[PDB]
Amino acid sequence: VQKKNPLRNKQIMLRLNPYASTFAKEKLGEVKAEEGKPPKVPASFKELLHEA
Amino acid sequence: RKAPKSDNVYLKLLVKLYRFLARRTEAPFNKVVLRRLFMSRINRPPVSLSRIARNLKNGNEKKTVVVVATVTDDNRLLQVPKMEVAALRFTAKARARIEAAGGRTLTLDQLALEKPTGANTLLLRGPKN
Amino acid sequence: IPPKPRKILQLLRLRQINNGVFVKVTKATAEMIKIVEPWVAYGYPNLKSVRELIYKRGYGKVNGQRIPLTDNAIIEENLGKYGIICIEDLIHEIFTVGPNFKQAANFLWPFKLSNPNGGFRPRKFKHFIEGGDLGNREEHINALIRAMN
Amino acid sequence: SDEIVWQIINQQFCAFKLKTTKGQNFCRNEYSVSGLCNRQSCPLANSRYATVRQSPKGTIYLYIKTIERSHMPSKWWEKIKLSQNYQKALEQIDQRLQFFPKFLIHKCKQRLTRLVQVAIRMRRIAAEEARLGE
RNA sequence: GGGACCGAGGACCGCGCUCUGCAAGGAUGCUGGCGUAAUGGUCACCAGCGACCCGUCUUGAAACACGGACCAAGGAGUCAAGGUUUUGCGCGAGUGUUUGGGUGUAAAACCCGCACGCGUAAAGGUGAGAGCUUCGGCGCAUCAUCGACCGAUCCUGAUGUAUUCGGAUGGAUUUGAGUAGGAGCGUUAAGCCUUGGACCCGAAAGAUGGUGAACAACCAUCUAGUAGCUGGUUACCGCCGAAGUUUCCCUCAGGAUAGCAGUGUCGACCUUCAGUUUUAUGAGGUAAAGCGAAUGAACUUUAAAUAUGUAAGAAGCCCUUGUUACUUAACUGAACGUGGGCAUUCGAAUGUAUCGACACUAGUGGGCCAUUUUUGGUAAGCAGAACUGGCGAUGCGGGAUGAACCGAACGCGGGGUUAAGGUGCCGGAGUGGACGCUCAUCAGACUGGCGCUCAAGCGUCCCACCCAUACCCCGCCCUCAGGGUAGAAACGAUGCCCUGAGGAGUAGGCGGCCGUGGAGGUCAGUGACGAAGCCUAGGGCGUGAGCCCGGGUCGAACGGCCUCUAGUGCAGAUCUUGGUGGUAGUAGCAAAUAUCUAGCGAAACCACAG
RNA sequence: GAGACCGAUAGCGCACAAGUAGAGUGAUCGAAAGAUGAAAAGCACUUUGAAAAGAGGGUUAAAUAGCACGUGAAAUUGUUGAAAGGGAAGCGCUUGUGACCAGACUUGCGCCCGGCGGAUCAUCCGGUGUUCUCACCGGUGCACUCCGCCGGGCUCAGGCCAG
Ligand SMILES: [Zn+2]
Repeated sequence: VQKKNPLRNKQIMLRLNPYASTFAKEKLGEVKAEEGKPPKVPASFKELLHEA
Repeated sequence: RKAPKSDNVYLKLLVKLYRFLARRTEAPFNKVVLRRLFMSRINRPPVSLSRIARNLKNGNEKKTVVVVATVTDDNRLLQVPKMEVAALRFTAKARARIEAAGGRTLTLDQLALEKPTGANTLLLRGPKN
Repeated sequence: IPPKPRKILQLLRLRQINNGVFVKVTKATAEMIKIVEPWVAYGYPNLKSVRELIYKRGYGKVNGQRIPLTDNAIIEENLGKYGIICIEDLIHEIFTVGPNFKQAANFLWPFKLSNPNGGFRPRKFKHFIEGGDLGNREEHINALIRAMN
Repeated sequence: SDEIVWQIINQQFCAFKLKTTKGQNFCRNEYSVSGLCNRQSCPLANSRYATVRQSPKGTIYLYIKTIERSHMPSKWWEKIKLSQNYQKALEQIDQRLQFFPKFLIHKCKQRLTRLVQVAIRMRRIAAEEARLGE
């Protein structure tokens, strides 16, 4: 009788998607990147960028 | 459709009965009978005794003939076979010749009670134009 | 509107203004939408756009009727032969274009979007390259979706 | 021939019919359990019927009509006296109208309730006009 | 976190969840207020915004023109006969009692003896195909194809023949309003056509018979004559809705056919269909690049852009073999008989709320503007072709009025957001921001007026804001469509319940409903304790035509419902009759009854006003 | 003798003085016009004055039915009251002001005691009609049950609008 927005109503989202509770609980939307020292940009790429 | 054009109250009774049947059974026979009950008189031409006698030939002599029209007598037919016919109307000579041959005459409600789904029936239409 | 672009817009289920459809990028469909570029704006959606479009304005075609997708039983009943049993399978099949994209996109009614919050560009009846809104905006369509959904 | 007399009554003419311009038709028949012209409430087009009527003495009766007396217009109704106790009268209606359509049973209980309420209201009104003198 | 708008439904059922009950298939809880007035309504006035005088006719559209002093009553597609289509009904190879007779409670009703009108008379194979099935099959109606018979026609020309008659056998590219298991008769309702006054009103005439005079005229009738051409043609609501073109024939003064809209039947049914893309393909190798490849836009390895035909499997494919009436030297091809396997990519995309055939029925045959391509001319405009889009038949937002053009197409409302266009004031929204230019003795304005000059001008860029009948969410109305509803329902199955989509409209088509006079039935209807009518700065219902009630007047009849019937609905026709006005106590004292002042006293004209 | 006819602008031109009044030399043409009240009981008498007129007064159920006569619309007009206006009025949507009018939910039920009176209560008696097992009378009494009426007590439900 009345369409309820799952993005506004959390119970409707839990009805359609049972994973929403543990998606919010385990913070899979704030996942961090892989750890370790990132390498530096190659000089060739930099000399190609600032060409004539 | 939504209503029959006929003003015959018994025709509307048959229409209600076959609406119920068509709705509550998966039988195409009841739907065809309801469709022909909705149809006009020119679209329901009279079926003669000779046309039924022709169609009652191979293995249909034990079947019940169903005609949603009026069965008329045919003078060309000399011998009337034994036949169980269920129709809207029978002319007096046609009914007398059917019952004199040992056959039987039925209305559509007796057919709907004896054969609610149309098992072993022979649906026959009269000639167009 | 000339009769041939109007035929294209009826073939794409775009018979009203501010109407959205998902189209698999195919060179036949690409030529069709390049034909009706003077009337449409199109681009590449992300996961957020598809998710919020199906969750908020998702309507299915059940016996030719526009039924709101408020339960997974409707999606299972209408798309269970194709493996789509809930709304997440529908979002997965639309976003990652799977084998049954014809039936998943045809099951969805065309999205009746609102006017954008914030308006269009100052001259929207001009190509996106020339500072308008028509034609291909690519990923920028997400912003338009975020204004119209 | 309940259906045929119903078609004749409903679609052609009935002397007990009050047609209003406000979306409802009424039944002027005294034995109608609800004063409305519809298929279930017709006292004529239903061969088995039941109603509840109040005598001028104040005694309320249940009237039952069967098909086997339908050719006997002077013997159409059997009259059964209902108790002054409201619950016992409700059980009497339940006992006598066993295996009847549920519409007739429901409308009979409603009519008995309304008749008892009207009797109580009449007693209170008569007391008030006796006190006031207007 | 702050704000606005909304609360549809009404026992339970379902999906769920943070599970002793919850924000999970639509608002409850608490407090306060309400009768010397909560809340409405009517009239008058003021105020903000909006708004060309109605009907007819012509034009592509306007513009002109016609009619309109006012009110009451009247006022125009009717009735017959004959055809034709469709709905209902009775009987049915038959049907029709009503010329007439008998009978009667007497123009009613009831009965029918012989005729007569119209109609009827004088079953084959194969393949699809609704339906049924004992799962093996049987197969309606109808269609296609192969056959059968007949009136009659073309030869071959039997036994026979009265000796000049006949047609047996085998052959034909034969026909038919032919057969192949009858459909008609009567009646009712609606529509159309022909003729009668013929939807209503409107000539010059002509004829017949009379009346007068005095150098043809008038009267009555035929006659409601007729031809064109005008004017007019009477309640509401809902649904669907155009064309102003192809072809043919012949009068000029035009019809027929098809097209656009609609109805019924049959066949399938998302099979199939498509103003569409893609693939191959047609006319443009048209542009381009290269010719350190050849050759010479006509050069080309490659190849645009741009539009437009054809095909995309089951109604299909391929190949092999016989026949034929055909064809060619010849299965050289064509048709009729062959065989095989492919129904789990059955052979691109996307859409599919469907399409084809048959039959029947109204309104229409203007032109104009713009675009694309093409040809020719002029001092320049311009002229000839095809094309779609619109107007006629369209309201709304902008556009300085209009129109064109831009946006966007319309049920009644609330909220939100925009399009085109705008944000100095009129005028809702920025005297917003960055960079430059311009002082014009009537600058310029993506100016209308006021007015503006480090703009309120011009060019670009950025941000916020304003509002359409447009979009989104909710409510409500109607229509259409889908679904449910019987050992019956808690509502007339012509009822009820659930769900979705849609809503412009002239000519025109269909349906529903309101009102008037009279008739049959009914309401055991209202009424001299007051019917009908009329008046009414009262109360309600309906979207509406309308309907119901109150107050006053009044004095004899009247109303609802179901059917029947019609002289049945008015704003107009230089409409008819009656009544009444401005002009106007004016012009003038005139037929009837040279000024000032008593008494008397019009007419033209009149949509409303300058 | 009748009618699914017309009902005084209709129906014959004529419901009444109707082929009349009237027009034309003539042949001919040709209207308009019905309704007091049941009964004239048709307004006596007093008083203005020269009127087809008033004021008192009377008849009548009624005279705002008075031979202008049943009812008495609109156009148009006069008196009184209120409001507005002088380079058009009139209309659509929306508030406001003044005047007038209406008057919101028709505003109830259930329990617990005490008294009283009836009954469908009494396996009480008698009678009547019946669909023959259901109704209706007459007479008895309050052990039980059920209804009412009166005096106290309590709970609940209630229409609309705001926060
Ligand atoms: Zn009834």
